[PDB]
Amino acid sequence: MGFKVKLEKRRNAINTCLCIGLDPDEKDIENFMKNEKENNYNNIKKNLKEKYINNVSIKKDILLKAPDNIIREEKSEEFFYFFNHFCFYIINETNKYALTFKMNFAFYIPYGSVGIDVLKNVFDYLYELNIPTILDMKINDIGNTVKNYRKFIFEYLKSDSCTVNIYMGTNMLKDICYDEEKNKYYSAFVLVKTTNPDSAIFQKNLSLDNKQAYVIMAQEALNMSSYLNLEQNNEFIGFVVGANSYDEMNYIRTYFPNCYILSPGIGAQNGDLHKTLTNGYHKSYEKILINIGRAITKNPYPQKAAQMYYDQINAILKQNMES
Amino acid sequence: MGFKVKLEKRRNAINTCLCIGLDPDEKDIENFMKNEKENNYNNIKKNLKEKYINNVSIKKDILLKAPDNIIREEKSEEFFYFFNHFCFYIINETNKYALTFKMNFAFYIPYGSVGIDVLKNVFDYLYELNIPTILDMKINDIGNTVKNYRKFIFEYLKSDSCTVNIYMGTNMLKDICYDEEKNKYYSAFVLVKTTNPDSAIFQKNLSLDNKQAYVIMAQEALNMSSYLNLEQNNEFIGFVVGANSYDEMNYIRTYFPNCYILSPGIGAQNGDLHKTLTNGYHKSYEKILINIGRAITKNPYPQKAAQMYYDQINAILKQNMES
Repeated sequence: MGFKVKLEKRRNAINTCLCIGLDPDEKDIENFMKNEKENNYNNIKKNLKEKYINNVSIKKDILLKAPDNIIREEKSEEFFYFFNHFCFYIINETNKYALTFKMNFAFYIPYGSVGIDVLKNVFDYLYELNIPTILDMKINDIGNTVKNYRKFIFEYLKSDSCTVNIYMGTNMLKDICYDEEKNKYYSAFVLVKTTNPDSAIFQKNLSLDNKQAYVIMAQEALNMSSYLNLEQNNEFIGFVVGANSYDEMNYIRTYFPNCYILSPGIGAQNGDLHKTLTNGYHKSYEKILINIGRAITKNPYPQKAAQMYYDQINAILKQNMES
Repeated sequence: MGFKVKLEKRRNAINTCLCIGLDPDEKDIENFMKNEKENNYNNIKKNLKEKYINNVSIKKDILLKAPDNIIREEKSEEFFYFFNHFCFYIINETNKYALTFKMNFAFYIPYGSVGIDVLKNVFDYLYELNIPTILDMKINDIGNTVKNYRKFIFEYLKSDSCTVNIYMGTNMLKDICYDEEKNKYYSAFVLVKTTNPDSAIFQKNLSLDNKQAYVIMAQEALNMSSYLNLEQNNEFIGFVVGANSYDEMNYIRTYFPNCYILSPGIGAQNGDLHKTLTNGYHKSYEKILINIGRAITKNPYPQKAAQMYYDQINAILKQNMES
């Protein structure tokens, strides 16, 4: 029942490795409110039709209220309402093409508690729909402090996985991916520092070898995975590998053959999708999640945007399968 | 008016470099509620006497209500009330001995929005008292994403500084310590990976040199400080250097003579205070902040605990001054 089965199960259903980034900025939210006011709130109306909205934890009866009724009667919940309703809109619109959804914590906290009420309900809504989640939060602190994040992420939000920054040492992973008291196991993706690689000569001259360094770190993280018995519990520790780091991606997929990789970077005005996916390719292609965010969420037609990226990944997977 | 003047000003007033860590766990909060119920709520009563409590942003009139009246009438705000009131209690009790207060974000988020309403008000209360703040949150992400944290930390909380994890690259610092639009400058402490140092031989054998590596990173961060004009704006970028890393601390203070250092690690059952402070010593001793948390906040007499640590730092500063 780990994340590993969650991923394989849904892989067999929708046959993609597309990861949809839900990173709603202040502009997006304002822009949604504006368009919905100007369009007789048709997307919020679409959202209210859906049954799961009745299953979220926080101010359910505010979200359930009519949008006209919100501005007149609840001018104090207007931001909450439109924030929370924009994430629903992206979710309802694009979920059929999503292997997973990844939420960056950063976008949810700069307004105070209120973005955190919405993050909860976003994770509530996605758990009700049984779509695999990643919380991108890049957690990092000492073992006893990091237990707080484990609770927030895996117990409050009930996320399947998160991202982690283990620069300071791998041993924090023991207190994120494992809960001794409750005998529970969780999955994480660790950040790997990847090169330019035109900057490689400067590192040699500095006597640094960034390549030895990230492989050493990589191994320590898989060493932790095995020590924590995560695989036998259907969980894993994988890598966050930048989309344009073609060298590291290839090297990693090669020297750690069955590791899980999450690859951010591709957008509308940059990124070679085939190149990234091919370098990180695995027959079990849930092991190479391709994150697209803004190219979908800021496109005036998110579902079509999502459909296009799904279609592009389809064709690359087909090419790679025929190897 | 930067943090640098803030620090120097208060240094001249209370003459310490003691940093008090306010990291309230679930146990602490429960324990406070229990003791206050059993003691006729004398500390909450003490807290309500104080004038600044009238200046916080979130559910002021819940915090202002009588503690008997909370359990009877507001059983849903009971956790908020006792959480928020325990931080006030530690603050009122120990602030005279504190150069700065450092709050770890981790302790405030695992219950959802509610800990974040309290973090706000904790930062509100400390801004009203004009005590220098650090938010320990170890932020790390790409430049455009990290702008969200800048907003949360420096604009919503109005913190003087934060901690940052720059493993993935120094250039994120441009979007945390500097706001081009508003021409504003902020201070940060970056994490430095320090050795055992019995583990040094293993790194040599791995061809790693962790010492070259953190000094290189260190320089890149001060390079960013100068590029961002933070000094001329009374801000800085300093280092988080573990208390027991006597080697790195000495090396850093030596080779980067006037950098700002924040040193966590010392507690009741470990740490040599004199050794850490002496290794990192600067005549302008706000440049070597010594963080004590649990040894104060979990001690049944926090102010006495705080007074003792203040007194111990006093004596070490005296010894170092007479060099």
